[PDB]
Amino acid sequence: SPAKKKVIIIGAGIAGLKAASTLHQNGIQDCLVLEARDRVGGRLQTVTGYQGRKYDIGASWHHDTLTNPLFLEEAQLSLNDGRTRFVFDDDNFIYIDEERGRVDHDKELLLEIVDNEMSKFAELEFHQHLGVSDCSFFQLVMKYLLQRRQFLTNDQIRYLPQLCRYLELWHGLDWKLLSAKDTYFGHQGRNAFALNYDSVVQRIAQSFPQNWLKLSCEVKSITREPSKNVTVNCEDGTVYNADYVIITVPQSVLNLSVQPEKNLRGRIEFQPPLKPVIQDAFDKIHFGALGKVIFEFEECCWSNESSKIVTLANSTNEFVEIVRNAENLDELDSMLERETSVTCWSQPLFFVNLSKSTGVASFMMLMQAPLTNHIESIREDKERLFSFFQPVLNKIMKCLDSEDVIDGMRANKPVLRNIIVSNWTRDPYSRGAYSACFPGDDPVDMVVAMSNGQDSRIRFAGEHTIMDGAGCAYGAWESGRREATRISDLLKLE
Amino acid sequence: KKKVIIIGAGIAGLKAASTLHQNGIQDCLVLEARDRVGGRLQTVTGYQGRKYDIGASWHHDTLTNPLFLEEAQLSLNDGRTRFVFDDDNFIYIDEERGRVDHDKELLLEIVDNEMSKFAELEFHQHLGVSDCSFFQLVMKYLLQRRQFLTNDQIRYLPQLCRYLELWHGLDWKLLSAKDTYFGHQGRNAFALNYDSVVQRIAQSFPQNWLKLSCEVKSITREPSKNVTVNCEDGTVYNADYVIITVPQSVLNLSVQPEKNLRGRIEFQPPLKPVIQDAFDKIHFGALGKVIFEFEECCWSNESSKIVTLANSTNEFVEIVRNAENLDELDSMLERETSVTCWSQPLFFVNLSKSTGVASFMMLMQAPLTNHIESIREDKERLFSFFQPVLNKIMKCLDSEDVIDGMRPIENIANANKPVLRNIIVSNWTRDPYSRGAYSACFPGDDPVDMVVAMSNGQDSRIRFAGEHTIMDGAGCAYGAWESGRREATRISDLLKLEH
Ligand SMILES: Cc1cc2nc3c(=O)[nH]c(=O)nc-3n(C[C@H](O)[C@H](O)[C@H](O)COP(=O)(O)OP(=O)(O)OC[C@H]3O[C@@H](n4cnc5c(N)ncnc54)[C@H](O)[C@@H]3O)c2cc1C
Ligand SMILES: Cc1cc2nc3c(=O)[nH]c(=O)nc-3n(C[C@H](O)[C@H](O)[C@H](O)COP(=O)(O)OP(=O)(O)OC[C@H]3O[C@@H](n4cnc5c(N)ncnc54)[C@H](O)[C@@H]3O)c2cc1C
Repeated sequence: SPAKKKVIIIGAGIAGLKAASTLHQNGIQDCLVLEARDRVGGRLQTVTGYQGRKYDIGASWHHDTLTNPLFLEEAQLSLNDGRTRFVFDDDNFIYIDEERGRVDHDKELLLEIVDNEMSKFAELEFHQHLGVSDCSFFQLVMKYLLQRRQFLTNDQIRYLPQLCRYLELWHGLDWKLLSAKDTYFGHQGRNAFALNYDSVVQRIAQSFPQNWLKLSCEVKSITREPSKNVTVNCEDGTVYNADYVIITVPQSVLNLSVQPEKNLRGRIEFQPPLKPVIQDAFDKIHFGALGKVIFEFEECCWSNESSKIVTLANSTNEFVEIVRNAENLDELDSMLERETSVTCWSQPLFFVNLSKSTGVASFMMLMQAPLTNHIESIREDKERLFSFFQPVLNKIMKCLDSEDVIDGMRANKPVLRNIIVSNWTRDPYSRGAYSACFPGDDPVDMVVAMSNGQDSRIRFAGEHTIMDGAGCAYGAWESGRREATRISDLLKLE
Repeated sequence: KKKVIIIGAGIAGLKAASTLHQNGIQDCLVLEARDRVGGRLQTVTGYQGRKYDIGASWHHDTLTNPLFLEEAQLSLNDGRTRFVFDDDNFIYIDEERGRVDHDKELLLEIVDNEMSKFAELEFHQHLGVSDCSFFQLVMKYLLQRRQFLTNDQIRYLPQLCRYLELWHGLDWKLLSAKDTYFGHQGRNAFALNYDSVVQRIAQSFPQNWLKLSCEVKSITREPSKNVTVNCEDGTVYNADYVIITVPQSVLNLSVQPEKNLRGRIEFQPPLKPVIQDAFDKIHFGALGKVIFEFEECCWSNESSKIVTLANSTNEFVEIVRNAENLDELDSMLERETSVTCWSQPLFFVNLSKSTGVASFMMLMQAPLTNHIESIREDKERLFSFFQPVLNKIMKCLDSEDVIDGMRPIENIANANKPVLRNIIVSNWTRDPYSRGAYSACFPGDDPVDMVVAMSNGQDSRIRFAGEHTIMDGAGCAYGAWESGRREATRISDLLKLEH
C-alpha cells in the first residue's frame, strides 16, 4: 500500500520549496512536498487589500544584501530581464514622541549618536569576554544609563532608552523578554524591500514537478523502521514510504512533538521520539511574535520625507530623576518598580511609509510581543483597531504635515479605507513569527541538533535550523539547499 | 648619576615621570628638546585671548579611555569643566550642489555605512589578504555594487567617505585600506584645555627633574650596568634606566645616515633588527590644523561638525558604469592639475556651537598639510586659498561671504557679515621634533610589528614609550599616556624590589 518515494518534504515554505527545487535540479525523481495549508510560501505570504493593492504580511525584506545568496540570485535575474523584483528602501529614521514630536536628527538630543555609543557598550559588554551572565535588553540599557549618566543630558536619559527599543521590532520581542546577548548584530549591508516575496516563492515552487506538491495535507506522524525506510501519515489517511524526509515545520510546531497529547493541529508524532539532544534544545531557544498591521488610506496627503517612522513609547521626567538618584543597578530596580492600561503608546511601533518607496498610500506597521498577541486576537474588530491606533496615526500625520485621520472604512484629510492584520500567533501551522532568544538562550544548541538530523534518514530544514541567516527567509532557503544536497549525493552513490 | 632618564616631555614622558615619582623613585630627570612641555599637545592663544589646541584636541574612545575617565573623576569631585561632548550630526558640503547630508534622495550616510561593512567583509578572517589603498577599496565597492547604487551616490559617496582622511591625516591613495576603519569605542570629548592635562601631570613630580631645550643626540649602553646620554649642549648624564619617548618619525632617524639631523639620536650599540625592521611597516601621517578666528558668530550653529567635499565629476560615474573589471576601471581612470581648497576634503569644527567661540578649527591631510604649513606666515595667501570654502560654508549656514579684517582696518557697515580677524596654522610637518602628526598606515603596513618591537624594548635598560609603542589607543593621547605608565611601572619595581 505505502507508495514509494525517494524523498518526502514536510512543509512548502521557502525551505521546503528550495529543498524540492534542489532535488529536481540534481536529477532526483519520485519526491513529494506535503503542505498543511491550501497554499505554498509558509511565512512568506502576500495578501490583497483595498483596490487590489498588495502587501507581504510575513517577510518583506531581503536582509544582508551584501552576502544574502537568495538576494544575489534574485539580483542576477533583474540584471537581464530588467524587471524590478525589489527596491532598496533604507532611509533616515523619523522618530516621534507623543509630547515632544519629532526627535530624530535633533541638534540638542543627538539620540542616534548616543544610540551608537550604546551599541558599542553592549558589544564591549559581551564580545570577547567569556562567562558574562546574559540578562534582558532592558537591564542592559539601564546599566548603560547608570554607567554613563555623567555624560548624558536629562533629555537623553529620558528618550534614549525608548529610541533603542526599535530593536524590539527586529526580534518581535519586548525589551524585558529579550536576551541582551542576542539584541545587537551586524547587518551585512542594506536591506531590500521585496516587491512581492510571492514572486520569489512562485519562481522556486515552479522549478520542479508540480505533481510533487500536495496541499492541504497535514502530516501527523513519522516512523523510522530500523531497516532503511520512513513512514509518513497525512491526516487524510494516506500513507507514504520514503528513503528520506526533510521536516521544515516551524520550531514552534515541532515543539509540540516533545509534549503529551497528539491531537494538536500541526503536531507530528515521532516514532521513535525525537532524540534527547533535540528535545532538550527546546529549553534553550524560544519564539518571538512580530506582527503586522496594514493601514490603507484613500490617497497620499502627507510628507514623503522618509519611508521609515518609529513612534516612541511614553517616557517621563520622573524616570530621569530615578536614574540620577540611583546608587546601583539594585536600587534602580527597586525605585523603578513605581505603581494603567495598554495603549498605542505603551510600546514602540515601527511604520513603513510605502508611499515614498512604492507609491502606495499605505503604511506597513510592525509590532512586537506581547502587543502582537493582543492585537491579532481582536484582528476582526476594525472599529476597535482604529480606536487603538488612532492617536499614533494622528501624531504621525501631524509630524508629516497633515490633519487627523478620517475613518472611511465603510481632499485634504487622510481617509483610512482598510486595516489588514497578521494572524501568525493564532495560526496552528505558524504559532508565532520566528525563533528568538529570551535571556539565557543559546540558539546554537538547536542549530546543531537540527542540522545533524534525528538520524541519517530524518532531517530538518527551516529558519531555526541554521546559523548564517538564522530567522531569515534566506537562511531557511539555504537550509533547504543544505539538506537536499546531502541527500542527492547519498542517493547518487546508490 | 641618575636612576631613570626620560627623553621627551610629551604626555608619554610626563606620565612616566609622574609614575616613577608616585612610586617614591628618586633622582630622575626629564630631557626635552623644545622650550616647553606637552610635545604634540600644545594649546595656543589667539584673538581676544581665545585658546586652541593646535595639536591633540579630543579624548577618543571615552568608554574605555583611562586618561579620560581619570579627568572625569576629577570633574565629579570639583565641578571644574575639563571637556565637552561635541559629537554632532555632520553637515556635508559640495561646491556646486551645496549640502548633501541627511538627504532624502542621496542617503549617503546609509551607503557609507554599507561601504563600511563591505570593507570589514573584504579583510575579515583572511589575514588581511593583500591590502590596497582606501581609494582602491572604494573603487572595488563601487564596481561590485553599482547595480544597487544611483548615479549621484556613485559620484558623491566616494567623496564623502574620504572624511576618513582627516582621521589618519593621509590622502586616500596613500592610506592603507586594512587600517582605514577603526573602532571608535564611544563618543569623543573635546578637551577644554589639554594644557590642563599636561599642566596637571607636569606638576605631579619634582619641578627640578625637567630640563628644557635639551636635545639628546646619543644613547650609549655599555655592556656594564648603566646607560650614557648626552644632550647636544654637551652635558652628559648616565643612568640605570632610560625611557625614550621621541616620536616614531624622529626615532626613525637612528636608522639613517648622517647624525647631523635635528632630533636624531645615536644609539650605541645600534638598534637591533627587530626594531629597525619595524620602520619598514610605514607610519607617520600628517594631520594639520588651521584656526579661523572671526570677530563674532554671525552664522547658524546647526552643527559643530562640517565637512566640505572635494569636487567630483559625472564623468567619473560614466566610467564606473562602463568598466568590465578592476583592471579596466583602474586604467579607464586616466584623466590628464592645480591644488585648490576643493581638491581634497576639509573638516571644519564650528567651535561656536560647542564652546561658544566665534572660530573654526579646520583639519587637513597630507599632501595638502605640508604645503599649507609652508606658507603659515602668509596670512593673505592663506585667506585667498580657503576663501571659497569659507564662503561656501557661510552661505550654507545662512550667512554672508567672509570679510578680511586681519589688518587694523575695521569697518562699521559689516555687522551682519562674518569678519575674519586672524588665522592660526600648525607646523608639525616642519617641526624637526615632530616631523609629522602621528603613526599611520601606508598600504601594506603592519602596526603590530612596531608595537611589539617598541613594547619589547632595546633591552631591560633602553625602553620605549609613545603613541607608537602601544596597541590600545595607538596614535592617541591616552595611548601615549598609558605607554608611559607602562615603562614607569616596570622600571619602578626593578628598583623598589631591589633595596
Ligand atoms: C510577520 C513576519 C515578518 C517577517 N519579516 C521578515 C523579513 O523582513 N525578512 C526575513 O528574512 N524574514 C522575515 N520573517 C521570517 C521569514 O518569514 C521566515 O524565516 C521564513 O519564511 C521561514 O521559512 P520556513 O521555510 O523555514 O518555514 P514556514 O514557516 O515556511 O514553514 C514551512 C511550512 O510547514 C507547514 N507545516 C506546518 N506544520 C505542518 C504539518 N503538520 N504538515 C504539513 N505541513 C506543515 C506550514 O504550513 C508552512 O507552510 C518574518 C516572519 C514573520 C512571521
Ligand atoms: C594636528 C594633530 C592633532 C591631533 N589630535 C588628536 C586628538 O584629537 N586626540 C588624540 O588622542 N590624539 C591626537 N593627536 C595625537 C597626540 O597629540 C599624540 O598621540 C601624543 O601627544 C603623542 O605623545 P608622545 O608623548 O608619544 O610624543 P611627543 O610627540 O609628545 O614626544 C615627546 C617629546 O619628545 C621630544 N623630543 C623629540 N626628539 C627629541 C630629542 N632628540 N631630544 C629630546 N627630546 C626630544 C619632543 O619635542 C616631544 O615634546 C594629534 C596630533 C596632531 C599632530
